[PDB]
Formats: sequence, C-alpha cells, structure tokens
Amino acid sequence: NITGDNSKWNECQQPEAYLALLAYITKDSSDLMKDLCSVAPVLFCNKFVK
Amino acid sequence: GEGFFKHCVMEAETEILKMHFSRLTEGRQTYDWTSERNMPAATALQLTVDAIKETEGPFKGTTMLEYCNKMIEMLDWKEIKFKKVKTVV
Amino acid sequence: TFAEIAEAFLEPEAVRIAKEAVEEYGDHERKIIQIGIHFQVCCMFCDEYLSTNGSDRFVLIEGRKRGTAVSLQNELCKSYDLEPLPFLCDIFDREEKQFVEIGITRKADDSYFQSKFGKLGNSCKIFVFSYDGRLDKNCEGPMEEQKLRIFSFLATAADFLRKENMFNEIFLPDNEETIIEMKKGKTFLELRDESVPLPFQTYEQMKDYCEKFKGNPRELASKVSQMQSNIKLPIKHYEQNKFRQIRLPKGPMAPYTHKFLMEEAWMFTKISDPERSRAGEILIDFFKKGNLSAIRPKDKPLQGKYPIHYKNLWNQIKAAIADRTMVINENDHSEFLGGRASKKIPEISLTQDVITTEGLKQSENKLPEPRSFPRWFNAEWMWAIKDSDLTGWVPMAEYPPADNELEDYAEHLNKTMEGVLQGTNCAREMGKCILTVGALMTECRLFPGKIKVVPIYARSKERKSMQEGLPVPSEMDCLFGICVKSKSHDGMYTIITFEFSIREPNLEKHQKYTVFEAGHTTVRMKKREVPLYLYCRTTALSKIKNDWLSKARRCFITTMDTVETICLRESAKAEENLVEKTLNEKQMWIGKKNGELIAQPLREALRVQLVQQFYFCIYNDSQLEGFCNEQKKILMALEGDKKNKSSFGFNPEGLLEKIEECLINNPMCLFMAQRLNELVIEASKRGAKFFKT
Amino acid sequence: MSLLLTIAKEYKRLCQDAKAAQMMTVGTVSNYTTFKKWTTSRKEKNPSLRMRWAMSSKFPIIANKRMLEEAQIPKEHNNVALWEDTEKRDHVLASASCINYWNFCGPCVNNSEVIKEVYKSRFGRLERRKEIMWKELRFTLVDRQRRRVDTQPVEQRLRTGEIKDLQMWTLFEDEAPLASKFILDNYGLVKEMRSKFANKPLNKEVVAHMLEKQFNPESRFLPVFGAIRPERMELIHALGGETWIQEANTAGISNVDQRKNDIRAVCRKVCLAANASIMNAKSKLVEYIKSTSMRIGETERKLEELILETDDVSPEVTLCKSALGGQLGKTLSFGPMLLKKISGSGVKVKDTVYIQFEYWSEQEEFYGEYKSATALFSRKERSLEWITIGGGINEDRKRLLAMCMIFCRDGDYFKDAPATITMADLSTKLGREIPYQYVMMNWIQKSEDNLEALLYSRGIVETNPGKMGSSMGIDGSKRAIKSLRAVTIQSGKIDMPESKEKIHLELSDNLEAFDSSGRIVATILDLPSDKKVTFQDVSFQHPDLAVLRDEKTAITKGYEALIKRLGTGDNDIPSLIAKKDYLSLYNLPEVKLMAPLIRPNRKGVYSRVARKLVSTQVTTGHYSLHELIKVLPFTYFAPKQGMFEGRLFFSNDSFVEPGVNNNVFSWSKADSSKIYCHGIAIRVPLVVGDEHMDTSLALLEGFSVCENDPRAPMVTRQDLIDVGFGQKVRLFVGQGSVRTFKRTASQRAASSDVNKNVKKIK
Amino acid sequence: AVVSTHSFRTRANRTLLNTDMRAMMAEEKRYQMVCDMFKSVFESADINPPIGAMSIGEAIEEKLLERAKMKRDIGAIEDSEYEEIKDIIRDAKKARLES
Ligand SMILES: [Mg+2]
Ligand SMILES: [Mg+2]
Repeated sequence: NITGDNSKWNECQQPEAYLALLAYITKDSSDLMKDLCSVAPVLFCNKFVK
Repeated sequence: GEGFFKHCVMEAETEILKMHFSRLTEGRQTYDWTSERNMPAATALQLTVDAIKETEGPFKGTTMLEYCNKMIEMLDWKEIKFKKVKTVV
Repeated sequence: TFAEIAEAFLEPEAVRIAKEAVEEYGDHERKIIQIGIHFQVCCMFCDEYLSTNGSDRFVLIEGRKRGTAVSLQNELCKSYDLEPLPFLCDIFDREEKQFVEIGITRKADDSYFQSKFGKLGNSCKIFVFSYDGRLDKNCEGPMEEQKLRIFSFLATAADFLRKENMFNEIFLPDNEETIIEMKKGKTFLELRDESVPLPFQTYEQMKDYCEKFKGNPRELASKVSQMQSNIKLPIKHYEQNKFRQIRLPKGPMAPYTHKFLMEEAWMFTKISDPERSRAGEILIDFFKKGNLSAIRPKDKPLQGKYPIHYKNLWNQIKAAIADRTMVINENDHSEFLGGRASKKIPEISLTQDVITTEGLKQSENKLPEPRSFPRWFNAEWMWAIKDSDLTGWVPMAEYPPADNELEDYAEHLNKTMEGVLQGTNCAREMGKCILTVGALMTECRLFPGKIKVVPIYARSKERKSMQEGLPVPSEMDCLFGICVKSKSHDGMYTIITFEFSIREPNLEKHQKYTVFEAGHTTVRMKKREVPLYLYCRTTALSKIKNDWLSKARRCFITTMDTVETICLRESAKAEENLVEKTLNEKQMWIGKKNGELIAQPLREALRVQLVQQFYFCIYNDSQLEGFCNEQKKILMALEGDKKNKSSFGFNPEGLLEKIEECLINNPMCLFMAQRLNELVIEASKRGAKFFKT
Repeated sequence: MSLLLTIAKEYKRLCQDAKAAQMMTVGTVSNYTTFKKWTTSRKEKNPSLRMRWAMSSKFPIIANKRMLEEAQIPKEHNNVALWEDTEKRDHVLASASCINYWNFCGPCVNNSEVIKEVYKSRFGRLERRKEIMWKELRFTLVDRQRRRVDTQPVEQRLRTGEIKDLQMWTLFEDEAPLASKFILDNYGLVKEMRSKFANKPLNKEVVAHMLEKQFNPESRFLPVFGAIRPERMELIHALGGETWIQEANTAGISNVDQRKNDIRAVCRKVCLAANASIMNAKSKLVEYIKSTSMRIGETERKLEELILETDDVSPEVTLCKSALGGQLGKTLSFGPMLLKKISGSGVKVKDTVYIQFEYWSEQEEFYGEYKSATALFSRKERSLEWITIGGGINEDRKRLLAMCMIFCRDGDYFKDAPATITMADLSTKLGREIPYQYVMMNWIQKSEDNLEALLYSRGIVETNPGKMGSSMGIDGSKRAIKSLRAVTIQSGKIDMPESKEKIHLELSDNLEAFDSSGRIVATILDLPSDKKVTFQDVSFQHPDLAVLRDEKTAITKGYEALIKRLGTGDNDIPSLIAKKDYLSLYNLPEVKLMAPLIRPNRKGVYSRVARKLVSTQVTTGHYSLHELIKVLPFTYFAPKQGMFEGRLFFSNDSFVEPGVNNNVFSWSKADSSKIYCHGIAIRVPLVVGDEHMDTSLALLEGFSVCENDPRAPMVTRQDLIDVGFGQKVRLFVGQGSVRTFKRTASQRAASSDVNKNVKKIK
Repeated sequence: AVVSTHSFRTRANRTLLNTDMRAMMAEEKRYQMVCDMFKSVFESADINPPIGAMSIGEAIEEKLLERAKMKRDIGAIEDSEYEEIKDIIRDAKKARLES
C-alpha cells in the first residue's frame, strides 16, 4: 500500500478539461440539459480573480 | 454498466428541475457583486434578484431553470441597475 | 427518478402506459407525469359507466399504440358513419355516439380551450379542465357524478405538484412544451465558443469529438513515454534510512513564549471567603490589606528594557487598587499601547510626492528571526510533572449517581486520575490560566476602550491527611501577580503581565521579560527570607486565544482517552479487569538519566502526557501545527520499520525541508524536534533502519 | 377581540407601503418559503465564544413582557433591577435570574399529564431503561461495522410526506388541505392524536416538531455487536463498543419488533394465494393485498400502506411490494439468504449441460448475508473466483458456503443427480417447471447428506501453514487438517455495503421480478411454509381460505348491504336522520334483505324493542350512530307487545345484544370501525356519533370538487356539517386556494378504473 | 433532541446596524414584517410550506374574513366590529390594487 497526498490539487485541474468531460457524459442524456451542463465550466474557463 | 452516465444525469436532471431557486441560499458565503463584497449566500441572492426586479421587473421563475435562463439573458443586457448605498454629508 | 415521483401520487400501472408511450410517441423523460395525469383522467371518466346494452358506454383510444389506434378510429367510420377526423381523439361515446377529447391546463381555462377548439371546432365534444376547479367545455357536460370525482382527483394532484413545486414544466404543447430549450445568449455562445481547449474553436466540433469518442489502446505507449519522461523516483527506505537525522536552527536560544511564567513564578496565599472572593475582582483589594502594599521596586533593574515606564505603571496599579481597580489614564494608555501608530496618506495627493520624493518613500515587509533549541524547557517540564503542595486547581464538577456495571468503573477511573493530576503544578498553571483569562474575557465586555487592573490568580484547597482531626482541609486562593488590560486596534488586545518570583532571572530565556529587584519575601518550613524579583512584560492576546486558552480543561480529556485506551486494549486481551493492574505495572519510557533509558509506571507517566497536552495548548503556533502535521509521516515510517514492513518515502529531502521550514522560534516545536532526534537515535540502536551521526 | 383587529390594521399599514404591497401581490404563496429564507437570525461565526460573551452581561436576553406582567411581580426580592420600559421589537429586555424566580415562586398547577404524552418518544425511551438487568465483563470484541438499522423505533412508523399530512391535520384544521389517501385509510390514529393534542392549545409549533421525530426511526449506518433488535440500538453506547459488553437486554422491547415479523408471515400466505392459481399472478395478488386489513396494537391499518412503506425488506416483502408502485432497491433475495452486489457486470446467457440453464459470466464481487454468518464472494464465468467467510457459528458458515455455491453454479452442479427428475424437476403447480437454481437449492434443503454431497463437490486440500486460522473444515471448524479450495474464513465479521437507491419494475407471471432489466431478485418461493395461523387479522373476498360460514356470511353481508349502501344522498340514512324521519328508515329495501334471517319465534317481540330504541335516539345529541346499525334490521316486522325481554336477537340462532360487543357484532369504542368475526367494515362520510367530537370536521366528508360558479356562501369548516345534500358550497382550503364542493358520492375506483382499461388494450 | 422549558433569542450585536449594511437591510426588514404578518394569520406557515395557486395577500384577506365570520357567528365578538374589520380589509384591498 501507499498513503497518497496531493499538493496543489486545484491549481492543476482545469475547467477546460471539465467542459469536455461534461460534454462526454451529457452525450446521450438530453440536448435540453447538455447545454445547461456546458455553461458551468465556461464561466471558470473565463474567470476573473480579485 | 453501460448507461452509467445517462442514468446519473437522469437523477441529477430530476432533482434540479424540481428545485426551487430559494434553496440556492443554502450554502457557504459567496460574492455579492452589487456592493462588491462577500456575503452569506441568502442576502447576496436577495440583492441579486432585487436588482433584477428594479432593473426590468419582478422575477416569477420559481425554478432553477428559469433563474438560469434569466442569468444568461442578463449578459446581453447593455444596462443593469443596483441597490447601492451612497452617504451624503 | 421520475418513476419515483409519478408512481408516488399516481396509480402504479397507470404510469407504465406513460413510460411506454414516452419511448415511441415522443422522447422526453419528464413528460411522463404530464401525460400520467391526462391518461388517468380519461380512465375514471369511461369505465364505471356502461350502456343500456351489454357493451360499455365509452371506448378508450388514447392509451393504445399509435398505428393500432388509427385502424381502431377507422372502426367508428363503419359503426356510425361520421366524418373521419384527422386528429386522433381520446375516447368514443356509444350512447352519445360522438367524438370525445379531454384537455387539462394549469392557467385560466380560456387560454387553452381556444387552442384545442381552434384545432377541432364543434366536430367533437371537447372538455377542458383546470386543476383549480375552473371549468371550460363544449356544449354538454359529462354526468354529474363523474365531474365530481375527476375534479376531486385533479385538485389533489395539484396539491401534490405544489408540494414538489413542479408547475411551468407541466404546461401543454402550444403554451410551454415547445420552449424547453436552454436560453442562448450571444455573449454566452461566444464565451463558450472560445472557452474550448482543443485546436477546434467552435463548440460544435468539440461536441462531436466528445460524443463520437472511442479510445484505442495507445495509452499503454502514452503511459510508457510519460514514464520515461517522468524519471519518477522509485525510492527505498534502507537507502535513505538516515534522513540526515533532523535539521535544527542555529542562533539565539529561544525565549519564554508563554504569556505567564510557570516554574519560577511565586505565590501569595489567601484563605478565601465565599462572599468576599465571589467578586474575584475584589480578591486583590482584600489582598492589599495584607503585606502586598509594602512591595516597591528600585528604579535600577536587572535585564530591563523599559524600566521607568513599567515602574510608573506599577505605582498606577497600586494607587488604583486603593480607590478602584481601573487606571485613570487617557494619555499614558496610548504610549503604553505603543511600546505605535502610523499616520496615513491618500494616493491621490501622493502622486506629486512620488514625482517629488520626500519622507523617503519605500516598501518593505519583515520576517521573524530564527532561534535555537532551549535548555530551560526540560527543567520546566520536570517542574510541571512533580506534585505541588497545594491539592487541586482546576474546578471540576460533582460526580453523577452510579449503577454497578459501568458507572462504578467510570466514576472510579475519573476520581483516581483527577486525584493524580490535580496535585501537579501543570494543573496549577492550567488553573491560573482558566481563572485569569476568564477574568479578562469578562473585562472586555465590562469596560471596552478602558484600562483595568486584573489579577493573576489560581484557586486551591489544601489537603491534610495526617490522620488527625484538623480544623479543616485549607480552602483558599493564591496570587501569582497583577495584570493590566488595554483595549486597542475588533482585534487583538494588548496585555501587560507582572509576576512575582523568588528565582534569579536568566537572560537567555527571559529576554522578552524585564526584571526588577522588588524586595525580600519570607519563606519557611519546620519538621529565612529570600529576595523577591518582579518579572514584567507585554504581550498580544487574540480573542480566539482568549477563548481556547480559557477552556484549558480540554487537555485532561485528550490525555484521558489516550490513557484509558491502553488499559482496555491490554485488559481486552486477557478478558479480565486489568485496568487497575495495567496502570501500576505497565511501564512507559519517560526519559534518560546517566545515559540510561528510564521508564515510569503509567500513572506517573500520565503526568507527562498531560503536561504535553497543556503545552500543546499554550505553545500553539502555526509552526507547531505544520510540525505535527508533517511529523506524522515520520512516525508512520518509524513504526513501518518497527514491525519490519519495509517502508519507503518518495522525497525525504523534501519532507525534511518542510519540517525544517516550519521550525522558526517556537520553544515547544523545537523541543519536540530535538526529542524526536533522540527518539530516532535510541530506536536506531534497538533496530537499525535509521542513522546516528 | 382586538387581537384580530390589530392584525387587520397591520395589513392596512403594510399594503399602504407600495414596496411591500407589490411583493405581497405578485406570485403564489410558495414565496413565503423563500421570503423567510431571506432572514438569518444573526451571525454564527464564533458559537461557544458568542454565548460566553452573551450571558456575561446581566440583562441581555430577549423575553416576553405581557404574561409576566399578568402573573407575577417584575421587581426583585434583593433589590437588583429586573425590568424597564426601554425597547426594534415588541419584546422588552430582562435579566436572566427572573426566569429562575418564576420557576420557584410562580403560581401554576396541574400540567403533569399534559407533558409526557407530547414527548412519548423521549419519555418512553426513558421508561424502557428502567426495565433491564446488568452485568459486566471485557473482551476484544469484533463488532459488526455497518448495518443500516432502524434506531429509536416506534409503533406505526411511516414516511416523511404522510407524517407531514398528520402533522397538519392534528395541529390545526383552519388551514389544512383535504388530503385523502392518508386520512381515509389510516383514520383512527388521526382520531387519537388529533383528540389528545387539538383540545388544549399549547406549543403549537413544538409539538409538531417532536411528533415528526416520534414516528421516525433514525436508520443510520452504525456499528453493532450482534444485538440487531431496533430497541438495543437506541442505547448501544452504554451496552458496548470494541472493548465493552453488557447483559440481560433482549427482554424489554416495544411491540413493533414482533409485529413486523407477523407482517412477514402475512405476506407469506398472501403470496401462497397467488401461487395456488397460475392463470394470472398479476391481477390476483394485488386483490389479496388491497383487501386485507391489518390490526396494529392500537390501530386498524391497511396492508397496502404497511407493505409499500415498511422499512425492512424481506424476500416475501419484496414480492409483496412488487405488485404495487413501491420502489425498494438495493435488496437481493435468494431463498433464505440475502445478498448485495458490489462489482462489475455481465449478461444472462443460456447453457444446456447434462445433469436449459441460465448462467452469468461476470467478474462480479458480492456480499453474503445469512443467519449468524456473513461473507464475501466473487464469481467469474459461472464459477466462484474468490471467497472469504466472516461467520460466527460453524453450521451457518456451511449454509452460507452451500447457498452461495448454488448461486455460483459450477460444473459439479450437474454431476450430482440423486432423484430430482422424480420430484424436484417438475413442480406440482398446474404443471409448472420450476427454475433450476432453486431446484438444486430445494434438493439441498431436503436432507442432511445433500449438504454433505455438494460440500464435497468442491476441491478439498490439506491447507498450508499460514492458512491454519483461515481454512474451513467440512464440519465447519478452523482445524485446517483438511479444507475446501477457493475459500478462507476470517477471524471476525464482515462489513455490509449500503446504497441510497430506488428501483422498480413489473413482475413476471411466476412470481418473478426481472427488476433492473434482469437480476432475478424475486427468488420465486423463498420458504414452503404450509401453515395457517393468524391473530387479530382481517381478510376478505373469496380469500381461498375458508373462514366464512353460510349463516355468518348471511348476517355479515346482510349488514354490509345496509352500512355500505347508505351515505350518498336522499333516501339514504344520513338525509333520513337529518329529517328526523325514522319510518323510511324502517321500510328500507336493504332491511328487507335482512328480515328472513331473524328468529321467527320472537320476531315481533324483537322488532318492538328495536323500533323503541331507534325512535328514542331520533332526538339529536343522544343517538349513538353505531347502535342504530346494530338495532335496525329487526325493526321491519310488525311490533307485537311481547313484554318478554329482547336482549338476545337470534339471527339464525346467533344473538346481537345492544352494546355488549360480541362475535357477530363488535362495537368498538372511540373510533369508527366494526368487526364481524374475522372481518371488518366501516363508513366514513356521515358519522356525527356523539363520541366523534374531535373529528366531526374530518369525518363528515364524502364531498368532492365540482365547479366554482355558484356564489356559495363562504362557510367555515364547522359550518360544513349543516349544508344538506346536493348543496354546492364555497370553502377555503389549505394555505391559499379556495374551491367549491357538494355532498358527493365518494371517489371510487382509484386503481381499478385504469387497471381494467389497461387490461383491455393489452 | 430538543427540550422546551427555556427557549430564547440571542440579541444581535450593534455592529452590522451602524454601517451602510443597515441602509441595505431596510429591504430585508420589509420582507420580515410581511413574513411575521402572514405567520400571525396562518399558524402552520413555518411548519408546512404554504401552497396553492393564490397570492399571499389574497389568501390573507379571505382567511381573515373566515376567522372574522367564525368569531362572529357563534363566538363572542360584535357585529358592527365585524363590519369594521370588513371595512379595514376592503380599504386595504384598495391600496393593494393601486400598486
Ligand atoms: Mg389524445
Ligand atoms: Mg388529448
């Protein structure tokens, strides 16, 4: 076994990748909620930090 | 499975489509952009919506969907009005 | 879970038709519930009734299959020879011999009736119901009983929908079923269309690659190339077993970070009245009638940083005490806080002074100076460990009524442990902390923005077991020194501590402290008066620190569990009551003397854990936090080596670097560092998977 | 009186403020739920600190002025201030100590009884503790880490939505929706609760909040040590943990724990009824369900609402639910064993092998639940890949081993052929071939050597050192001299998985449920218990169980005609009673059906006293609406001056006295219901019985919704009793919406209306 | 588990009210008095989330009328007083309509 801890876990992950993954999951479900899934990431793909 | 995602999404869609937007007040502190400060979600949402109301008329959505639809509608808005406090001596 | 919703209010089998219909007739997962109403609405209308003849009065067409429903609608052309309508209706009457179709709408009836009426005119009997009991119809209404039962159903269904708050979704095709699309603002569409990661720019292309994705097994080669580029460290413990021992900082010996002095601190006994003492703020006023008033220090102090200020203030305290325990100062307060403010400048006007640099404009931040391992700490621990002559300090409540089984055990264990730990000096300091920080915590509400004189006291009762009938065990409270509040900055309070002591000050550890030669105090025993020194300092108290330090009792608990567990785990093996036996017999490694590893029984090595937890309370700095939260990795690797589990750590240099990084100027933090060194050493000596320099 | 006025004036004031006025008008009432949510009471950053800060000041606490003014002095006894006139809210500030003073010297009497039954939950959880013995010892216990087991169990436990309905009805009437499903069916508990709590208006919010908890078993995921009864759960902490143990506990339990098991046996028989006839299994079982009536320790409740909404899911119970629309997934039943699925997947495939067979080829890992024994298995390609047992008793371990081997289905499954073709093969149930897994299953359940056979069918090897503790003997020991292959015991129990899931699908014609598009959860017939013992249980409608005599069915059905047919309108009992005319009532055509069954000898002598009582009760406020039914059928015949006492009314040699509930006629107290031997019936809509005071508002309803056209007077609910039949009236409902009704024929064919049409379409 | 003999509200600090945050809160208080008012009218409002296709004010008005009629017909309240309540209601309806 190994005890695994990750550093800078959030900094590494990217909303750009999440957009694509969300598009993959919503591929079949509905075209009425797919468009409602893709919206959440793009606001983080274009995010402003105070 | 083979419909793992399809089904999970189904459950999501269901719970959300039901949801009253008032339940959005439940949660951690979030950024109120009216006064440009941090607030408890409830009060921040209050201002957000109240502003929408004073700008373009009261909100009758009563659902997360219609809320979201109004959100996306506001980006195209060229002008927005706020409840902002200015003290005068 | 739409089935979950529908089946909960609707009829079990009635839903099955919705579910089937949704697969072919349309394709929307939610809409089942919509039609789930309409369908049921029809069945109740057409079943109980039968014609005068044997045949049933009505025949249902809606619930059936489409292609079959067509040819069955063509049967009516044979039977009654009426015009073959293009629109497939729901139900066919045989007594009335006319087309029947049912609509259900949420809004005011007219809105939807005008629609369906536009569709089929007077050609069919069209009946439109609102959930609320609003009614709209063609010429003739259904029979008086079926009206009643259908409306009764619709109203209840409505209330179930409102309880689940599903309303706008339910509307009929022309009104809202059409507008189920997600709103598409150009702003959004653009943002989206340039938010995409791939070489593809249009969202649509990204969509296609996602939806039409089927990944081949090239990730094996992608992973091996990733691996070659990785050069990831396959580490072994035997190889890095040294851990370069542990790195420790070099400089000035660390100082006394604790807000109060422990070991050297001196006490002043007073036998308390229940009604005099109750004030707790009058304790000192009644003390001053005693010898305390006599004590005055000389202007010329040992090891002192700001003599005259502290001397004056002492006089201001003493004078205040006579009248009232408040310092009548408006201006001396401001300085004493300062020992400062920084006047501010607008950027707007500042642009000229940048152009014309004056007042020597610059920007810098500062860091704390590293210190070295303390020596005095060991002596402090050794002093806190041993029992004081005074019996008990921490106010503990009464014990609850007991049943034989469990309570006898708990009650016994507690009474014994409390008995041991109340006698200790560690407990003393816990007591004074709690009582005094409590006193300040009151004073912040009582007189904010005011200067007040608060005592540093602890309460104890003396216990005498000479086996003689004494007057009583002595009930009293003793004093350590005087304290001064200053409200400033909400934020951190500024505090000024004055403690009596009988011991000669040490420059190396008391650097923050400013010492005086106060006088001479009497000390005695029988089976001699020693000079009195006054230690003074200033410190910062966060309200948070006030709170957590006030509730010091918590330390007892974390010891308790730690202690208790050992006794159960042990006894649980032999399935016997070994608590009493384990406490006295089980040996815990406590220290080293004359180069030889020492151990004490669990009952006295209990004191060690307690002290250790008390220090954890006092000496808590973000440094310490980081220390422990990285130290755990060390401990786990250690026991990994103990039970020969052949461990490994990926970047020990990096770990030791973080450990080093969090070691700045924290006496405890460093102490534990050095003690972990000695651990690693003696452990390396027992079984060798470590280093010794 | 001004209490209602000042509220109106406030409304005037608020609606004058245009800002508040518009938000008050736009939208539904549901907005209140949102509006309230736009107010946190205060900042919650530093809890313990804030409170320590709060009580520090002498006068901070908010308090009630008026009541204290009314009952007690505001000034002090030790001359420390207690009261002021300084204030924004109507509530005026006061010191902490005062509260303690009124507790001491305040004048109050007789509240004790009122309290406890409000918190029968908490108070009972005390009561239970009194009755138990104690013992003490220690051990390295191996507890059972994860059971989703009911804690704080109470009789008549129910779902959240329905309990909310109860909450509404009991607390107040003024604003309550006329909710049908729960009220019609579960009435009686409604009576009890509403009766004890409506009369004495105290703590309106609180009581509600605690009733919600009073019927809510907190089914948390907890570590137990073998005592799985929902009663030991409440106080596990004192009983044990990993190194603690206590004794003498099983005894005192609430009457619920055994009652659930009784319902399991009920479902057993109800399923045997559908088993008997295989013409259809779908349309018949549903009937046996909805018909059957349960009698709880203090309440009559339908079988439907018990089944649909029971917590515990047994192999039977699964089947019972399957008929209805009740989603209770995550449950897998196979014979007496219970299973859970945790890994992978695969398809059902057909494979004929010499002794057609259904085999699964999944690398699937599942959990095994059997009495006193738990285990973990994994199958791949129709054979057990990995196995480990965490059982307690050796026998039960062996049983586990076996059952799971059956489900596993190796090649050795086919090799063992003692008989089967003779009996096990074909099941004597209208010539139905029973499924094969269950066949070998039953073959093993037959005899003792049948277990030994397949136990030996597995590979046996002398296990290696290092597997001494793990190895399993044939007899079920840990000796390891000889042991089974692909199996190892575990020194301790095995944890149970849990999933928050709901799945439901129709059942096949042979009591099979292919739920989740397969999975064979239904296990056919779990246990062939050919027994018929029942206590205080009701059944009905050609039940295929003979409890119905000819004379008793005559009496009972004769009564049922009258009771049931009367209520709808004019020329039925209600209208007749309202008119005070009791002749039409005598001459009723349904009484004539009952006439010929009476004893001829005293026919007039009976009718005499009967016609007497009915007439004496005609004056209002004195009639017992139950008695009337009991007395009426004998009145038809011409009253002869018998002068001989007519207490015992021989209806074909069986007597029916007034009051004096007996075999033929059970006159229940304090609720509307009546038993006729092993059967029960009741009518809801028109009972004003003198005893039914508390729910004379609830019970009177047989009304329904029509249209809103008539400007029918807005009557209050209590005014609803007066408006006669065929009368369209207006009323306020629930939390806003106002609708209109008339005296209706009750809602009918909620289920059947659809079900028959659906059958017709095919 | 909650026991009922002592239940009291902790007074909010005089910190949020002094700043401009109160000038904003002037809206939130307008929500409050309304919520308090409706709860005074409907008892179970907090317990059961109010439902039905009605406005808050409309339900308030009609329910007040029902309680007034109830108290009048059988209970102990005067007739001219009931008419005075009816007057207050309708007068309130005017101001409500104007908005
Ligand atoms: Mg149609
Ligand atoms: Mg239609």
